[PDB]
Amino acid sequence: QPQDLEFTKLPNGLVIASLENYAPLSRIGLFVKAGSRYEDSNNLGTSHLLRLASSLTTKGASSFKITRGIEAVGGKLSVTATRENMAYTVEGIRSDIEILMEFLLNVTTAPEFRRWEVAALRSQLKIDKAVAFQNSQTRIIENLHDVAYKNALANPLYCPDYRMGKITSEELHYFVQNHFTSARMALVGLGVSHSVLKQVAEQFLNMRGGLGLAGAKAKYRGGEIREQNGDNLVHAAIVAESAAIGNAEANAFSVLQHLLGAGPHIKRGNNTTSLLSQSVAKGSHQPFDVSAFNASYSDSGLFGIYTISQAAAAGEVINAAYNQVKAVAQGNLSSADVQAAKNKLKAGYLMSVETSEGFLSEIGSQALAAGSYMPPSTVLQQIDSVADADVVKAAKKFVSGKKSMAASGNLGHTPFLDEL
Amino acid sequence: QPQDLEFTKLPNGLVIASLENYAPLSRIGLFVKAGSRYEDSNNLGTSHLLRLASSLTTKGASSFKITRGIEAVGGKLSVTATRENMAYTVEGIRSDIEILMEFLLNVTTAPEFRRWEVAALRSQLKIDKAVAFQNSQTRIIENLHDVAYKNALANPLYCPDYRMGKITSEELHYFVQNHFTSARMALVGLGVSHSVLKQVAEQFLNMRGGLGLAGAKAKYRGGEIREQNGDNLVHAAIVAESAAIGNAEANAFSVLQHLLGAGPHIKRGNNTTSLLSQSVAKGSHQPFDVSAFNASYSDSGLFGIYTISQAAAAGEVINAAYNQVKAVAQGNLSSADVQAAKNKLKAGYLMSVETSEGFLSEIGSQALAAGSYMPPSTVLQQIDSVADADVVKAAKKFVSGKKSMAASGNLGHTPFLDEL
Amino acid sequence: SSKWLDGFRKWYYNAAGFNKLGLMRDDTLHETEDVKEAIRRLPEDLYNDRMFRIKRALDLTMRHQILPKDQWTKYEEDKFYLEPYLKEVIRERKEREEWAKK
Amino acid sequence: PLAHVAIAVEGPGWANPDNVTLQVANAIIGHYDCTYGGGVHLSSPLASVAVANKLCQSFQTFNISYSDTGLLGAHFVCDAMSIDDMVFFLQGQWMRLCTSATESEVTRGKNILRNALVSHLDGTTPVCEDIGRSLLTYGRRIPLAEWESRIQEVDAQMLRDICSKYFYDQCPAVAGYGPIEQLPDYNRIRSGMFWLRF
Amino acid sequence: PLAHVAIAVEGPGWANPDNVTLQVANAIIGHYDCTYGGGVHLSSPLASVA
Amino acid sequence: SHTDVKVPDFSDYRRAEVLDSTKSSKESSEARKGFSYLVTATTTVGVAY
Amino acid sequence: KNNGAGYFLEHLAFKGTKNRPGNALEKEVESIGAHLNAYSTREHTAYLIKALSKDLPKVVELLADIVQNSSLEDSQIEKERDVILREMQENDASMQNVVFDYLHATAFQGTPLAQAVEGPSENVRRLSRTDLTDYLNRHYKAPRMVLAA
Amino acid sequence: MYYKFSSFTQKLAGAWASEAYTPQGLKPVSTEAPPIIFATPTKLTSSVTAYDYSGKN
Amino acid sequence: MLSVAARSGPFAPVLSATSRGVAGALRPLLQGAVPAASEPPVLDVKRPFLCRESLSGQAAARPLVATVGLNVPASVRF
Repeated sequence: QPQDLEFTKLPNGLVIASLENYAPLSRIGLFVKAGSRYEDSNNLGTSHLLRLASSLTTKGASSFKITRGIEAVGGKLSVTATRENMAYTVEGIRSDIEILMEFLLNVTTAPEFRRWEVAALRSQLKIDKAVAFQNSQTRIIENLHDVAYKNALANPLYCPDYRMGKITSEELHYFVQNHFTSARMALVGLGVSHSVLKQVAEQFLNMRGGLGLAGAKAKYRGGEIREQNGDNLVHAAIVAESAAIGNAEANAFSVLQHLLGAGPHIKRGNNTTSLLSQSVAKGSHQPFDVSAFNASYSDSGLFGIYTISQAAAAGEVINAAYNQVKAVAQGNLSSADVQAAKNKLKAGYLMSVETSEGFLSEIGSQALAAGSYMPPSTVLQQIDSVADADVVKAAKKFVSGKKSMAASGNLGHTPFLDEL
Repeated sequence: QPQDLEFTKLPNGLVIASLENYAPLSRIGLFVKAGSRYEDSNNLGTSHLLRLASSLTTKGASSFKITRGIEAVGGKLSVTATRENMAYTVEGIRSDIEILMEFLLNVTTAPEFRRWEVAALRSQLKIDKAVAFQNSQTRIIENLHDVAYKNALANPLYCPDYRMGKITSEELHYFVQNHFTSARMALVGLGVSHSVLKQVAEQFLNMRGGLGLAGAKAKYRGGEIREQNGDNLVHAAIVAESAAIGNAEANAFSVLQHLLGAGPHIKRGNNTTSLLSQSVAKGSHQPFDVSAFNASYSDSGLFGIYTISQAAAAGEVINAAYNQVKAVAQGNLSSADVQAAKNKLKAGYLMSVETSEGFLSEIGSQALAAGSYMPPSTVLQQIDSVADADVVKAAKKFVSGKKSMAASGNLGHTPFLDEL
Repeated sequence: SSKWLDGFRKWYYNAAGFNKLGLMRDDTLHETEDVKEAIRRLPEDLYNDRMFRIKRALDLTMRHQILPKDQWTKYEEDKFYLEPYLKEVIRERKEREEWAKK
Repeated sequence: PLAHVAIAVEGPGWANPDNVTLQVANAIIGHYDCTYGGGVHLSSPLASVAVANKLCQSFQTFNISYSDTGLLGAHFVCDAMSIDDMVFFLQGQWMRLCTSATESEVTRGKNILRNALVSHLDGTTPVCEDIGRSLLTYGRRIPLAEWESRIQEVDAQMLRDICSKYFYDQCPAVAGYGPIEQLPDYNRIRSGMFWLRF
Repeated sequence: PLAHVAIAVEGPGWANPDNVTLQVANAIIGHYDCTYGGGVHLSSPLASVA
Repeated sequence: SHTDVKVPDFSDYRRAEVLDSTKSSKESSEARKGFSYLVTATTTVGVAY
Repeated sequence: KNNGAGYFLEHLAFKGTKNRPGNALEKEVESIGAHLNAYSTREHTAYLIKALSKDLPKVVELLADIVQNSSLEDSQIEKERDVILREMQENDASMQNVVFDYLHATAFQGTPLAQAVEGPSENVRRLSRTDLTDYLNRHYKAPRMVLAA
Repeated sequence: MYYKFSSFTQKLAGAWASEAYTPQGLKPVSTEAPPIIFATPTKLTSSVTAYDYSGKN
Repeated sequence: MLSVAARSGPFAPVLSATSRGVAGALRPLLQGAVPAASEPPVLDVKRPFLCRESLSGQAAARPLVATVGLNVPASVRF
């Protein structure tokens, strides 16, 4: 009864994928390869300001009209961004969602970017960065990606403190005209038909070239950053280079992630089938949390160990986790552990694609990455093809690589990269 | 004409140096080995507050009495802190100086360290850090020190921003009672008789006879820091491990920095006899400033190049300077250049002790290190006893060592440490 | 409209008398919320030129003087710098008012 | 972000002895910036007032001499909201030196001037500068013992007579740069240069 | 650093259908956070004045 | 530059004894303020009457 | 009309003489490790050298041609005109110097003591070698010079 | 490195090497000299205070 | 040749810091003044972690994804 998702590749490169849910509510997204990946040092923090400035005036709809008309029908407008790509989403009732797309396409296609409004929401940039940096995992991953790469992936999600007050509307216009092109977009619809989506793509979307600007290939750097800030807990991420999205080894790295532990399956549990948690639990007697970090991108990936530990116990926690990974890389693991890891991974995927937000995010990600949507059963089938030898190869890939380290807290007894 | 300098080693380890020259005003300084070397991760910035605690209440004098009594005789109290030692210097007209001495005595022996006064002083240390980091050389040198060393010299001269509002009186009392001991201090008087200094030292320098807490043992790590601030100029310091003070290799490294160019000699000059400036001026047709950095401590040393260049032409300047050091590391140099480097070094040393402040600072550091006078002629002949192969092997020890890099500015064209 | 209305506009521009204080037309507009928002939306160059012209006019009207006749603002060279900003502010205020009607 | 204001009057020049007295007057008012570590206990009244009320970022007095002319006055940098208050305070200090200078204040200024004159000539560069400038201006090298003899002549009565001669009821020259609309007009600055109570 | 204040009155519970009516009343006033996107143009007059 | 700022000539409004720039001031300043304070003193005497 | 002549000679004084053409002169003082400095006020100009006492003769010889044998070349005039424009742009940022110049101008209106030492920008753009020669022939005579040591 | 003439007292004070011996900055090109316009046409004469007369000579 | 600050020629005042508790007769050149800078925004008190049960799940495992909205709060998920 959820019949089939239909897929369409227009000759200008634009992707349209839609599914006829016959749902009470419709969700329509536009996925653009316009992340923080596509900034050089001249225009840092432009994507953050564009993400915040989606709700400004457009050549065809004013910001009062956009805000009041979205709130008048009860719909939602959201922008979700990562380093690689941005996504615009409207949510509404089926009878209204048509005119909702009108608002969305204005936000994508004809932004006026008036100077006074940009000058108004630079303060919103400062507030949003403060709120997002209230969590320490944010600044750990930001410094980790800054140190781990030389160019095009060391650029932050959040605008640096010097570029605030220095971003003009001309830079946003340049970013739109160079990255919001036709062959970098996927228009995804849930609760709609193909005809209306093809009509609105023919109306608003079919004017730009399509190739745009490529980027700078994300050369690996390595090194470490240590930020002494005086908290109760010390955060430390140690990563190394790993395979990208679409490589045959990304599945093995995800299996190794769920084998080493990537989240508590039981609330207030003890993480029995997590190897890193087992090693640090038999080691220490203080509060801690250790997990495996995976982050695969279009042409690169990072795999490593994340540790939150006490200030005077960080060295033994980090060394226990690292020696656990070193013991995994020598082949000391059981087949039932790999089977439970595959179960954890495919369970996480299937419970990630259940809601409409996660489903539409996965459709847009697949359309932007591969250009060909695959069913979840095919994803589970290629998960099932991972052998344990490829997991041991992934662990040896982590062990025999140049590590990148990011640490924060009281670093009195936190070790260094050569000391590991 | 004065008589020669007079020394006394008291049984509690206090060194006393005095020069009787019948100066119109006299200079009294106490030199303590209590810099920022001796902190750890828990009491960072204690030396910065202790530097500004020189006008607080002691026993025997209040803040009002100290300030009004030093300003009433026209005298001056200052304190200069390096990363290894501090120096408390009072000066004033001769007929008053004894009362000035007891003021310095109180500031160096029995501080009260009340809580309300240090709570008032922490805002002043924030303001002082802002004034100090207004220029870019200070910021990049403190970053370079934080990257080059992992302990005991990564502690900056100025208090970290998280520690402000958190330094209590107990940390100051602990620091004074563990580092302001009589076996680590030198009392030096220019323009005062030896009996006056010996009488004051026998009066109130008989409380802390131990050697204090010592043995921090700074270690070298290397790496790089890259502060993107988007300025038009790019600063970059690239250093490496070099010999400490107490060696002929330290003389070789000083001859090496004056051979490569160690600052200007001519107002609006071109630095023609500087090798680095010659190479970069042959390369670049834009303004620049290349010099040689040499920070020698008692346990380790940093030697490298410091470059200021334009934002886009930074790579050419940095690579030309590094290739110039590489070329002079392979024996390609002339002995007339080494003789001019020796003349520059000895002229700078004789101009340093030309004023009374440089002479008192030099004899305070000599009394702290060896406890005995090194006459300037012995320093000149030790400069003269340096061969060319020593400078060649010093540059070879620089080029073969792992570098510490600190960069600041628009680093789009600035290279990384793998590309030197 | 062709022959003398432009001529009567030139004569009225001379007769009103803000040109002999160096002012443009849009400098003479009395502030409202709309005019203050339109002034706030101006770029820095036109804002600084406007404020210098205004305080020059206040200096001249202090001493009961006028500019020399060659420094009078010409009728054709008089630019209407503010009125697109003012028209945009008026248009968005009218949009807000008609939304508040329904 | 900050505003600099310099106020001045005439000073007599190089070859008039009461310059020494005027130097003592500057030593009474002195200099301050935000990194001075005295607190609320500085001897200069203007410095203690500006610390307590949080007015200044820095102030600095000067005496500048050319051939039978010069500029004598003060220069301060502060934020906008402080400017007017400090001008009042600064002018009040001058009027105090015109009317009610005491003896310990003059003694402190004399000791400050002794230390400034001796400790400025430390090293061969400022000594050589003093030699060349003294042969060009005074026609001779004034020895430091002659300076000490002229400083010892200064007491409170002749100091407030000289300060009334050079400051009281005189038209200043005011220069300003920055956010300076709280800096008053010339009439209020000129009216602040005299007391209605004398 | 900053204060949390809650004001409530007695409401009916589950079984009373006018609860649904009360929900619409809350949907007129709604919510506001400092990290929103609409700005002054939100329809809620409390959020707009806040 | 800031050195391009030059004060314009004020010689039309300027008083008579301060006209030439080659003559020192503080020679007739007392006469100028004596005239202005005499104007103020005569005004105060009249309003006191 | 020669309002920046002393400043522009103060720039070109270290750029070469008749017997020491260009940077070789500069090389000479660096070859003895000495420090060479200058300043120019509204009334006085100074060229001073810190050196060692043991090289007292050579430095005096250098000082000699610096005050009487300066080779004023056209290319050096062009590039030092650009350097002077650069540091008037730099000294515009030093805001207390700006208020210093403003105070001198407004206090000494109509007199030669109002003009700055570096002068206006147009005089930097237009000044010629003959004007500098007239300034140095008029004001660099021996009765007005003090050799201080 | 050692002495720069400054400090409002006309004295050779002590200053850092980057400003005592390099007074011109590292900025490459001078940008502009913005001209001064006045309200009225003023006779901003530097020498001899414009003219002194009272009629036609 | 001691006096580690004077070992470095131009890098004497950068390696050292010279406060003045009682400022003397001669003023230092370049007095210096902080500009009136801005202030950081205020935020509520966060959640401390004092037990192993609260710390579970806090270790990051996925790349950082930020989300803003017109009337939904801004969030970051790892």
